[PDB]
Amino acid sequence: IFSIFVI
Amino acid sequence: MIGLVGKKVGMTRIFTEDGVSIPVTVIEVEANRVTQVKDLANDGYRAIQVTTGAKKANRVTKPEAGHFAKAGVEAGRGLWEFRLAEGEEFTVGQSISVELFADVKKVDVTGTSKGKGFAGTVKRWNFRTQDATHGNSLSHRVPGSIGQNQTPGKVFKGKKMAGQMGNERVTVQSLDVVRVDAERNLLLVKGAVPGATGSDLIVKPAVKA
Amino acid sequence: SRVAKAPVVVPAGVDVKINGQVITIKGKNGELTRTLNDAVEVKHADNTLTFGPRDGYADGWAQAGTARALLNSMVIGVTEGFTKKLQLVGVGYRAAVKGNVINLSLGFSHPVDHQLPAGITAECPTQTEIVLKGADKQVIGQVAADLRAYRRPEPYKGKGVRYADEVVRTKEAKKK
Amino acid sequence: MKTFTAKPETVKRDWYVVDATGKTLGRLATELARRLRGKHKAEYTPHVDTGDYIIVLNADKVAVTGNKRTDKVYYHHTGHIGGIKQATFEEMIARRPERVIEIAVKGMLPKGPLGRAMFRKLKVYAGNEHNHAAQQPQVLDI
Amino acid sequence: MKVRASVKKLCRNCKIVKRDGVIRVICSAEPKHKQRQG
RNA sequence: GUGAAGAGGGAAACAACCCAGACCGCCAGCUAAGGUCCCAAAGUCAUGGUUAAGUGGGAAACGAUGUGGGAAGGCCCAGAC
RNA sequence: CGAUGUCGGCUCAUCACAUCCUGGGGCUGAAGUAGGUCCCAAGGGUAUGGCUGUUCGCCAUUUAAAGUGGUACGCGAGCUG
RNA sequence: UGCUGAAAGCAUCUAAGCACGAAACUUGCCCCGAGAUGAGUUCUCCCUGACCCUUUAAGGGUCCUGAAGGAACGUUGAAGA
Ligand SMILES: CC[C@H]1OC(=O)[C@H](C)[C@@H](O[C@H]2C[C@@](C)(OC)[C@@H](O)[C@H](C)O2)[C@H](C)[C@@H](O[C@@H]2O[C@H](C)C[C@H](N(C)C)[C@H]2O)[C@](C)(O)C[C@@H](C)C(=O)[C@H](C)[C@@H](O)[C@]1(C)O
Repeated sequence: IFSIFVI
Repeated sequence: MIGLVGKKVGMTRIFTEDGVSIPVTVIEVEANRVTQVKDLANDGYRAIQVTTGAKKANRVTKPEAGHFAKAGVEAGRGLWEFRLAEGEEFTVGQSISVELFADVKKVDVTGTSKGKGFAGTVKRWNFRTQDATHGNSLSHRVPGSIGQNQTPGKVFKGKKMAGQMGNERVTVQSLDVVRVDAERNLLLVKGAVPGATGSDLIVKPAVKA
Repeated sequence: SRVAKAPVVVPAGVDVKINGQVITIKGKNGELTRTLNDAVEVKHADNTLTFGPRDGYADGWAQAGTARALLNSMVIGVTEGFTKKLQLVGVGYRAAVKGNVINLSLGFSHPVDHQLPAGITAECPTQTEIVLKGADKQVIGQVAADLRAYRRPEPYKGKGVRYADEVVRTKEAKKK
Repeated sequence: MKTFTAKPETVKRDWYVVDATGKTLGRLATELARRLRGKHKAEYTPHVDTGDYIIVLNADKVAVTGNKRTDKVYYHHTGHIGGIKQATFEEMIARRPERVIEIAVKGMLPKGPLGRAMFRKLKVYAGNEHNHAAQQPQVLDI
Repeated sequence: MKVRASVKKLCRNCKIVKRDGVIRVICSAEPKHKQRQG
């Protein structure tokens, strides 16, 4: 693829 | 006109009456002996071919020797051509001294630059150095981007990159001639010519004003 | 046509010497001179010259017409000789003439020294007049043209190298 | 039974001399290319050089038509930075004229390996004589 | 000189000339009337 | 209508356009579209015209003594432009 | 959509020309100094700072000038985040 | 921007012909460069023994010979991964 990104 | 082959002994000042320091490279210029003349008949062009130093007999090969044989031998360091232009010279080891430059004010000078071997960008091309700090991750002297994206989809030719630096030809041009000294074989040109102490040098009167 | 079609007298004393397409003409003064033609047919005999189209060049006539005209000025050239006449205007504007080079002083920071070409020669009634006689009409024009060029007449006080048959503008300035 | 096939080991060839002079470039090339490829024989062999050696004189005096002479383009690329060089027809005739004909037929000879080989049989001399007496080149028009 | 796409005579002294491939206008009285790209 | 579920030739390359519907073999022949100077199979074909622009081989209003053809008209050796 | 890392900066660039400076011109309501505008010109050159994440913009102070655009709004298997 | 100049009795830088004309173009300056397979030129140096076989030809082999030079090794360099 984670979910980390752108978006 | 033509020019000569010398040897960088190199670099010292000479002071003047009214108190000025003239930095000069000291070029030793032993007499150049023409080993061959060339002509539009024996195709091509008008040029002379000199040698200047002295070489160990056991180091001179048969061919090199046989070539020196035509004309006054005493094999020198190497050979060099100068193109001609309505000046003329007969081969019988004509021998050309530093005499040549008594009246010359100019002189160009060409050495073989000191060998840096590598450098990479920054040294080689004065590339800027990335943040030394501020989060930079292993990219301090690296070259950074080297192309665009899909559309060139390649790196263009001649891109400035890391690689061999120096130990190549390079000449300097202009260079006031400070002193000419026959029977000493000296030539003081004002300041700084390429290549290291001891290395071979070619000086010619300057092509530019 | 017309100019092409009109004939052209060769006044007594002139040479003429066609050879294919190369007319040459000597007269009283003048280095003769020699032109080339192309889709023209030049016809001597008589005390005249005559010009007309050559079969198969759609450019004919227009070509002949020029041809006639050129030849003509050669005749008139090498006989009477051709005119000229320039005059300087503006404070400090001298002209000299040493041999075959005009020496002009036109308010520059250096002299000029214009060398006359070949069949043309120059005089200076005053320091502010130049008349140059010559045979070759094409060139005489050119040299005056060159001479005018060193300082084309500006339109506020008319200063600079004039012709004489010129017209020269002149506008009211309008400060500011 | 299979129809014939020229064989490199036994093709004829023979030499010729051609005078470019007034001839119009290209209308010339055509025949050069044709004769260069062998298309006037048992050519009858796409995969074999069956053409004749043929040398061209006075390439500088070659003729063009139209305003071509000052307006024909001739481009090439140095493969570098942005090195799109060009040179007008007259400019070409001025410096190494032989080029004009050379490229003009090179373009009309086929494609690849063989093609390149066919081009070697054409000797294009700027001037008038040619140092090929030994081949005893027989003149031909067109 | 003016460039324009439509050129046309202005004064009674403007003249129109086809030099090179380009159509022009020359006025012997009034410099403002010179024209190209015609 | 075609492609989808259709290969083949043409349109440089290009499912859908043009011509045309491949049961298998043939180193026979005639054609379709499209072509016939060279790459490249076939006209450097015949006759009569036009264009000078590489127009052909990208584009409008509009501009202009480019140039070919046609019908009619005005002024002219009482001298026209 | 069995994954084409998306803003700005940094480093490095590269083309176009609708040219910011330098070069050559026509016209000017061009006296001169200096401008305006159109044409030709892409060879080279084309600012450091304050504020803000900014690009930008405002401001300070320079400069011959501080050009407009394309390049996945160039540049995450180069950095920053 | 011109000169000369008809087509078009004139005018016209242009259709023939001639002259000017810019950091753009081709050169001049510096560097690379004959894999430039279109592989170029010039000077110099070196090798002048015997003999056999077959399908007998840019044919294969035996003894002698081993050059000019090169490379290797060693001591090494303001040359260098
Ligand atoms: C250390 C070791 C781990 O690396 C990191 O964690 C880096 C730093 C992640 O970026 C971190 C940091 C960052 C910024 O990605 C760059 C963040 O956006 C993502 C979500 O996680 C990466 C790359 C993520 O990918 C990215 O995931 C996105 C959904 C799409 C992106 N893609 C379109 C290109 C893709 O590369 C992702 C999913 O972890 C990759 C998958 C295969 C893994 O799970 C593997 C095992 C990773 O854990 C790893 C390599 O072992």
